[PDB]
Amino acid sequence: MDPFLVLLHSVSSSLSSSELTELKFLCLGRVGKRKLERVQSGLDLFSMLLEQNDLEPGHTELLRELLASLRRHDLLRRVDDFEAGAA
Amino acid sequence: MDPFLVLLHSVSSSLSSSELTELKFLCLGRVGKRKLERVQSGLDLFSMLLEQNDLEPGHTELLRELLASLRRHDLLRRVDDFEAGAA
Amino acid sequence: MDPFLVLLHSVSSSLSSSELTELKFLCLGRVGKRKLERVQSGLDLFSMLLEQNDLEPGHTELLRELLASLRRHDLLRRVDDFEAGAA
Amino acid sequence: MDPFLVLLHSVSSSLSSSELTELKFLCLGRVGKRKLERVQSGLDLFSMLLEQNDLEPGHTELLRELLASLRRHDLLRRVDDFEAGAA
Amino acid sequence: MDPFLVLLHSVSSSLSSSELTELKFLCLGRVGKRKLERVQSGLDLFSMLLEQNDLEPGHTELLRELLASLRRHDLLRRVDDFEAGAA
Amino acid sequence: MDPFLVLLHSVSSSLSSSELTELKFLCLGRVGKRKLERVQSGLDLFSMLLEQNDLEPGHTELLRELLASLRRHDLLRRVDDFEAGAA
Amino acid sequence: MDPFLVLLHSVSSSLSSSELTELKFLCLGRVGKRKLERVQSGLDLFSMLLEQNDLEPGHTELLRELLASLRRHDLLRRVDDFEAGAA
Amino acid sequence: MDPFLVLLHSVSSSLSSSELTELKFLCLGRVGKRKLERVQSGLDLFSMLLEQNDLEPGHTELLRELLASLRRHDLLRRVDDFEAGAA
Amino acid sequence: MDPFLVLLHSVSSSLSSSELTELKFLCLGRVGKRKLERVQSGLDLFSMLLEQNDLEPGHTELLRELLASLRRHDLLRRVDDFEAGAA
Amino acid sequence: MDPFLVLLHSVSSSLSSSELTELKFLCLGRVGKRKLERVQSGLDLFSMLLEQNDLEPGHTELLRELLASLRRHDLLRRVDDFEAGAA
Amino acid sequence: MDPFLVLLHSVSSSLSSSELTELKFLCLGRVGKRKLERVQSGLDLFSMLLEQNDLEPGHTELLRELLASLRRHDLLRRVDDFEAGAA
Amino acid sequence: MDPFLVLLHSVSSSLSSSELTELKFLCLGRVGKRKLERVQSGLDLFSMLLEQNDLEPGHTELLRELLASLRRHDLLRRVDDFEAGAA
Amino acid sequence: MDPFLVLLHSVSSSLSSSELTELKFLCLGRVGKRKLERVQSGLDLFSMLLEQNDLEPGHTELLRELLASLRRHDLLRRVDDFEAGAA
Amino acid sequence: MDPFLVLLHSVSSSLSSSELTELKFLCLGRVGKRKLERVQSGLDLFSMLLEQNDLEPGHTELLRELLASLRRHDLLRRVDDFEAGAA
Amino acid sequence: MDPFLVLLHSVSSSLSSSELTELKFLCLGRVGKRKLERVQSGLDLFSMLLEQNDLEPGHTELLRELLASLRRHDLLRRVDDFEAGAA
Repeated sequence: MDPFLVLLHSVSSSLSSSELTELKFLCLGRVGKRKLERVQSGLDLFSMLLEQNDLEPGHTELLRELLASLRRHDLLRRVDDFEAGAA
Repeated sequence: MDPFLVLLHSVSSSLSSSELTELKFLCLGRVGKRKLERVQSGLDLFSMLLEQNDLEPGHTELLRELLASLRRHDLLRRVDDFEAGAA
Repeated sequence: MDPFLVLLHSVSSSLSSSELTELKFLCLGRVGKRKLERVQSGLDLFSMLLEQNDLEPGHTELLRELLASLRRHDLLRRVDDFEAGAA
Repeated sequence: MDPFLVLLHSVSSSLSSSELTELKFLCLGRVGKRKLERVQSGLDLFSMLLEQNDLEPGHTELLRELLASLRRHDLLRRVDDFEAGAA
Repeated sequence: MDPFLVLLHSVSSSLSSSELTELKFLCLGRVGKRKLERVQSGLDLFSMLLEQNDLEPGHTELLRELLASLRRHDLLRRVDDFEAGAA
Repeated sequence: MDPFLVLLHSVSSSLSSSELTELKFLCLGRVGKRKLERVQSGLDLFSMLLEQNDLEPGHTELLRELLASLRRHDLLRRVDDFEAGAA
Repeated sequence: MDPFLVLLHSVSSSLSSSELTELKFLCLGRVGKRKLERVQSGLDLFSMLLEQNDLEPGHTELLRELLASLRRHDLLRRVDDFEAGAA
Repeated sequence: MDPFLVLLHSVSSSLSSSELTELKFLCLGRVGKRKLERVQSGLDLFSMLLEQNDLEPGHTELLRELLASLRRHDLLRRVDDFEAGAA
Repeated sequence: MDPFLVLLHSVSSSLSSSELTELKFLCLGRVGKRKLERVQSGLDLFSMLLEQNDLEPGHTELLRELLASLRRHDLLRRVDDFEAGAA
Repeated sequence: MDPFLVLLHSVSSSLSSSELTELKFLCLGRVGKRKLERVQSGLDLFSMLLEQNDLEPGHTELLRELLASLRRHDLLRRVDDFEAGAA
Repeated sequence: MDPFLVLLHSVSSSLSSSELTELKFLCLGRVGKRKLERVQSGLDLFSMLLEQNDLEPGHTELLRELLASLRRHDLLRRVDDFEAGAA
Repeated sequence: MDPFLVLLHSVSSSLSSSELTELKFLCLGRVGKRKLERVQSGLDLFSMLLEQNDLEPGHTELLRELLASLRRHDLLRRVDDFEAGAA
Repeated sequence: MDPFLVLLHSVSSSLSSSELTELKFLCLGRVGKRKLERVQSGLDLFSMLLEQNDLEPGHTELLRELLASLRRHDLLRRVDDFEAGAA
Repeated sequence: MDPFLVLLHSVSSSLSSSELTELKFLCLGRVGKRKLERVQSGLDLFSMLLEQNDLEPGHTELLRELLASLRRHDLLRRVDDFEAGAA
Repeated sequence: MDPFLVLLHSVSSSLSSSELTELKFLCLGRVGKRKLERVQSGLDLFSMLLEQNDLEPGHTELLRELLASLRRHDLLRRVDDFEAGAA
């Protein structure tokens, strides 16, 4: 079980439909419209960002910036715990 | 007809929308946000708690604690009658 | 025209979406989740129960128990008229 | 046009919101809370009582008892005229 | 443009949500519950009544009886003008 | 152009997906499951019933019984006009 | 770019879901139910009417009659400008 | 920014709920009941009147007549300033 | 280039899979099942009808009857233009 | 049952609508307007503050400051009892 | 993280449903009705305006004009800070 | 806890309904009628004035002028103490 | 890598399913129905238009006209940049 | 009947489409994209994992880890009963 | 085992059917239609490109350009690792 994929699954399980709509707006210039139209969960968006090398196990700035815009400091703490054991 | 499922159906039929909102707040750390967003009746919440082994036919403490917070002692008596025949 | 199938069609036409959700909860231990996810009408559920021998033209106790939980005594009278001519 | 349904519509059109609140209290043990929460007119309550066989074209005692508690003897006379032509 | 369908569209445009609820109660024994649950406008109800032959261009008694219960004598005059040119 | 096949095509063009699902339930004991799984229009079902001699140009009782269960008296009138010229 | 098809696209872009439901009711006797069930935009309905020769670049009476029933005199002006250059 | 739409927004922001009720009564024969039931601001009513060609940037008599009935001569002066620059 | 074969190719290019299924049902008694099972385009069906002398350059009634059942009056106009030059 | 969530539920059950309006004003710079518009109980506001890390089981200063502004010293005593057992 | 998209997200989070209704009225002639019917947040409207080149990172007049009509001078200051760093 | 918001809450708690009516008259040309109709406390009015930049933590002249018209020199002293610590 | 084919791929990746349906309606008289039924992406439609010589690297009017009907001025700018380097 | 294959069939029958999507995300680095695109049931995924030696009758850690992420402790009990008889 | 052929097999196993359709469009002028019609996997397309000398172990520009259009930077990293050991 890849620890990074279990972290991304937990973040996706703690988000609502309104929060997903805000994350799809902040990724307007990174992901195309036809692809963003197939996103119905955080896992869909996270998969596309990993394939484009926007999100990587050792590079998580984009994730931290998106969670700060949603004002979710509880989910930002889970990312910190990951980097502390993945150090 | 499983007696436990008929008990849970009666409790769900005796609750209002305000009471459901209070039960979804008390289960913030047990059930995730994306799942709690799909709860529109006590039956939705009860199904998720049974799958997580929080509620079982022979373990009903969590239910009794939630009904005591709603101050519903009439519904707590129905639980007692169940355990008396399921003894 | 099988009289039993015309009875089950009339009962399905007299039920709402809220009532269907209550019937799918009371059949949690009889039908699996992947199959219950495809139920969008009483006819879907009734078909699965006939194939499992839970509902039969000469055995209707499960149906009578489900209608008593919905508190539908008008639909229970239609079942009685069936058994009186199917006697 | 079913004469019984035209009678029940006239009784519902002659009642106020205070009178509806009194009728929902007198039906506390006959109808569940989640269902009574959706009642915004006499027609809503009458529909539920017909489905439970509490009110029938040939059995109107419960209706006559509820109207006597509201002290509405004018509406009780309309019920009498119905039974005199439905005799 | 079928004159009967333009008449039914005008009647539907002159009714409120309270009036629609009263018309769905008076049609309890003519239309089933699962179908009446999909009615959100007079046009939905009128379509079902035409398919059951309850409403026809040359038979409008049921319509006139429903409008007399809503006490809408202005809309009953529009029906009269129709039969006078459809004579 | 066989008049019977033009009648069956008109009936199939006047039915919805919900109505087709009800007709496939009423034919549970006449047609097998593997075959009923390939039915996506009234024409598919009608073809199978003609090959089994359930529907014939001079025997239309099964059709009239299925349309009476859907409460489609407008489509039952089209069948009557057929038998009046096919007399 | 066929001017008639650009006109029909503009009219479809200026209509709501309530207005589409009213247009599908006024076309009950022109288009069958199975086909009307696939209409999710004015463009779907307009395509079917062109194939049946109900709407043509040189015959627009049916369109003008449907827009007058929706009471859309702004969209009726766009049709006039078309016939003035297509004269 | 269309100057006419900024004028109509200012007039809507200077009206109360009592004034809106008076304007919906004076438009009884111009707008249908089902549509007037969705009006909760002057902007809702103004949008419907523009689509029916009752209000236009170069025809404002109906607006001036409605404001004279509310006895609002301050808002009638704002309309005058508009026509003086839109001359 | 035989003009009749160019007409039949144009009609086949203007039809959908749903329309082809309706044409194969209307030809149930003219073409056998094993042969109708190989039809994947209008050209397949047209070839079989020409070999059976059902369709001929100087006899097009069957074609006109099939297009009238599909309610395709645009394609019926193309047949008329053919007979006007093949006169 | 998380003791912190039972404390927050008791505080929410001891507040009125006027008190909630005062708490939403004191949180103007902490929570956005679109989110504060969905607050209809103390539980709604408390959930948002927990997700932003403003309220935590081991950090309750913001809560104590809000209750001191409402001048509710009875509810401040309940917070003290919590920290005394959660010590 | 595109600074322009973070600005537009903050403006959308500081607006109410009444304010959104006013912005959809002021954009009546810029965006069609069928598209404006899908707008449930400022982000929906902003996305459509960016695709039509009405709003651009280096052209923000339309935004400043809409915020001046809502009389939101606090949100107009946030736009100024953006242009000062995007200079 | 923003000190400015605690000051405005104290001023609102020291005012009566007669005083609020006088403050809504003195703000006739600053706030529109439809918005002033929703003001039921000083906090409602203060929120609107902050969004219009009429009241700011470093600009309090409008507040001091309104309190001098109510002849409330006790509340003007509380404003002075604020500016002395916010210096 | 043909620059024209990379441009057409980018335009197809920036379109939704609703936009594709509008483009298939505007190409009703250019492409046949049986072929338009196989279009599930802009790339499918673009391939057919290139083979018919409707779209060419040195003739892009039809593309510019279709994008102006979708009101996509952002995608029209990408076409301009192409012709500026393909000059 | 291999007991391990009957266990895996029961687990697949107790899962929904949302749960399957979560399991396909957690297996991103174990199974390729072209193969994961053919997974429409738990049985499809389980077959691929058995062929790669990720799941074996005597090694079930990966299964237990995936069920713990779905928070399905009821299905984890069925795995325990298997190892107790397969001991 | 030729290292180049193992690289091309891994890239083909990491692509979906939508991605294959995009790659067949970008190779419209390099491969003929009759041959492109037989492509059902990346391996089919790669074989044809090797035979035409478009792809070679020491020339991989075309591959890198196609993967950049699919925006697959993860698969472009695998190509880099190949050239680093094949140096």
